[PDB]
Amino acid sequence: MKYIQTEQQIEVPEGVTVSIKSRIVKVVGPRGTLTKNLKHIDVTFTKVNNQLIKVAVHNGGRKHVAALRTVKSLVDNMITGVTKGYKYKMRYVYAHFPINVNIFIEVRNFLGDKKIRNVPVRDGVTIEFSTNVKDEIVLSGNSVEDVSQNAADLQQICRVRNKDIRKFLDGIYVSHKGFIT
Amino acid sequence: HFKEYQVIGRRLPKLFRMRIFASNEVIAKSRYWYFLQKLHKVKKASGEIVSINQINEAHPTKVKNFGVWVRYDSRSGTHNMYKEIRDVSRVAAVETLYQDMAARHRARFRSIHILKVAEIEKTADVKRQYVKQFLTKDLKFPLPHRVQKSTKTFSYKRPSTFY
Amino acid sequence: SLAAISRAKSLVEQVARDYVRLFQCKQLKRAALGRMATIVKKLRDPLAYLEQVRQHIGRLPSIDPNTRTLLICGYPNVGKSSFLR
Amino acid sequence: PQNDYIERHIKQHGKRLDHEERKRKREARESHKISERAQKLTGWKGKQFAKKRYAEKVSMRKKIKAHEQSKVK
Amino acid sequence: RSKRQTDKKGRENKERIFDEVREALDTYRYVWVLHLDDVRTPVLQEIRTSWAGSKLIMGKRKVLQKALGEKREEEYKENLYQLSKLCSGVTGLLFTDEDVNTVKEYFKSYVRSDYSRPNTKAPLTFTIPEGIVYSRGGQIPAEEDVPMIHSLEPTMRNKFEIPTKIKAGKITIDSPYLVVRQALILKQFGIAASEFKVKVSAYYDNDSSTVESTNIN
RNA sequence: AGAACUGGCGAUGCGGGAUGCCGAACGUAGAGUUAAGGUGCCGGAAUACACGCUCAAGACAAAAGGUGUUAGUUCAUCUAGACAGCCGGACGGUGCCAUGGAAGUCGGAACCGCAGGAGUGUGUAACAACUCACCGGCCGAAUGAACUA
RNA sequence: AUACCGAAGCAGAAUUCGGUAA
Repeated sequence: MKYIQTEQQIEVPEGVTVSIKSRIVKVVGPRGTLTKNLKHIDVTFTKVNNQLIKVAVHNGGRKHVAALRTVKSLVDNMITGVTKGYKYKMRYVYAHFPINVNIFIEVRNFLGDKKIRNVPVRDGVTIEFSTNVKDEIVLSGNSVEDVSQNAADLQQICRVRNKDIRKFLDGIYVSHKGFIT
Repeated sequence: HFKEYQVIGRRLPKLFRMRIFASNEVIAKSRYWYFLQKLHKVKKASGEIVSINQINEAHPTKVKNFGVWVRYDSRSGTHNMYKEIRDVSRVAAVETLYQDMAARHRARFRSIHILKVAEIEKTADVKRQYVKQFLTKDLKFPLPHRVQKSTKTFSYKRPSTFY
Repeated sequence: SLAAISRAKSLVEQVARDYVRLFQCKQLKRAALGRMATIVKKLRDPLAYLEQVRQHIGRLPSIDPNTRTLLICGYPNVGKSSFLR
Repeated sequence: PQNDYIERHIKQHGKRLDHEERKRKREARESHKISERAQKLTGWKGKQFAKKRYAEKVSMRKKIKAHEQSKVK
Repeated sequence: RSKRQTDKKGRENKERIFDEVREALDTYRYVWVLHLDDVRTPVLQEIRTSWAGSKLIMGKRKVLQKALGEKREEEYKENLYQLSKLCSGVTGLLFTDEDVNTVKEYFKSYVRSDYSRPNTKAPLTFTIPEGIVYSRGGQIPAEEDVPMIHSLEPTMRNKFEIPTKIKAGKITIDSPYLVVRQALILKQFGIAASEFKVKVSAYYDNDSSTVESTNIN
């Protein structure tokens, strides 16, 4: 089709304010601030009334429209994280070898393995062992990408060593996803 | 640079009439003779071209959404095709169609037949989005990444592409 | 199924012994595969049955007749389920 | 060792907590793997893949035709 | 490129409803416009079996609008545009011959148990026991109640979000969890503590075209 | 693998194709225009203009596939609400053989009362529970299937 | 030439298959 013009709109809650120069995101709100570089996408931002930012692409195509829509998706995710804040919950179980998670995140005694597993804490993500709930860890952070990457790394670096995939139930999984608010 | 000519024939009657687009009258006559065989059974020696006259646009100062029906002989037979083109004159509209066909289908003057060209004076009649997008109310769009033909071999300012 | 597998092996040996015994040479090799496929593909049903029985026979318990053994019989689930437990 | 040892354990403790989500995502990725593989596999791999895809297309067409028959009568 | 035992009804079904409404506009003696709170096939069949002189006609709301007229200047009869505009929500349109006094009583006197609906809090503060869960809910008399199936726990932990876990084939929770998830939780346990009472608005006459607007449940 | 024939060498320069068909057939010289073939450098000539294509090509394999990219053809839906996506209805008689459990969903043989299969899958010993296809609250117009290139 | 991935009713041991690679 080769659309001559295409644009989308981003909702801006009163609690947050944004300013974009040279494709630089500056999301500021009650839960802190976040930034991201979108220069490689070559999209254009346009303010209208300090409450809605237009992201538009001219003479683009499906390849460029995909990046344009991804820009809006990332902006919405950043706004939600700065406002509500994401809370990734992860639960771990053990058939016969307790997983003595300890602090930096460390994992011990997985399937009786002597080796110690650990994943460094990333920026913008916090770790809080679940209270009262048995063998549960609750993660939180304004940046969805960092929290999700930390959860994926924790779930991947601790896996069965090429044994039966059904008999061995030990592991760590994302039990629930929610928001801080 | 094509030109529009009206060519008629009658094999020396019904006075068959059709519109031919060619760069010159000589090519127009040849195309008319070729189309005569397809339309009916006639030969060049049968008669003579009764009259050939170039047709100029009534007013080459108005933008018209030309609707064109074109049949072309592809590598696997001939198929009927219809398209709409936004232009100012029929001569330019047909040339644009020829260039588009040569760019995509690689069909050229040899294997392209022009059936009918008619303007569209009402919106929503054009069913092609690439023309429909230009039929809206006065719009505005930029021209990003503009460039300048630097005659000098060397530059000292690091030119910018802004418009 | 065992008889069918034995017959297939015998036919494979027969085909091999038959061969043991440019334009023209190109077609020499085709017949070997063309007939091996005919011999083999038809055994899918016996092979399917063999595979089906393999899973069931690969988990049989240790029903040792020599060692002293005790059995329980009667109407199902009259408390018998927990007796062995 | 029992007749349903793996099934017994699965029923007694359930499947892997992420098996369903991973399986759904694995099938979603396989949905694009069909096109991804056909544009890179060379030689014997491509030769087999083309024939298998043609067979699947023919089988799918026959299945659709049979389904249409079950609706007529 | 790059895209994602019965057949589609098509325009024929819509025309069928249109013709049925057009015929029933004068076939019956009286008409009512309904706003039933929910759709429930057992209840919608009990409403039919409860009487013989009245029938409930259901269809697409916009299809009913065409049959009754989308504009007052094109209505086939007086107050038909008002009748078409009155219908809303569930496309309930009742036809009856009994007088208004007899018909109105059924709506008030008729009520049946039903599940909750989205955007509505649970009718009661039902709580699952802080231990081994049961199919019926657990908090209900445990003598009849039975432990839940082992294979359904993944759906509960995801669709319902409750922190259920399988232990030796039985689901168990460490806390007494309370009750669209609000309606789904009640639906799964079968706790239909809510009730459904079809409400009606303007009673209509096929000749007088009276608009007896009301709101009896 | 012989073959009845029509243009060309043998005796054939020169320009072009890195080198082996196109142009052109030849005295020694000065001046101007071209054929073939070229105009990013080697290489004498415009990193010339205009319409689209292509992410790895580009100066015998085409039998077939691509959720690779861009255009037209047939049918269908038409603000009586296009397509994607949320919530609900998804019922009744009800079924016989396997009897051990099988009630749509392990396997025998194919109705209809009023938007709904005597049933596309998940799953339980089987009911249970979700479901797609079919509709309804739902959204506000292009869209789904196969072909031509 | 050795190993790294995904699958098998692969409980463990142990075995086979599609890709990387000599």
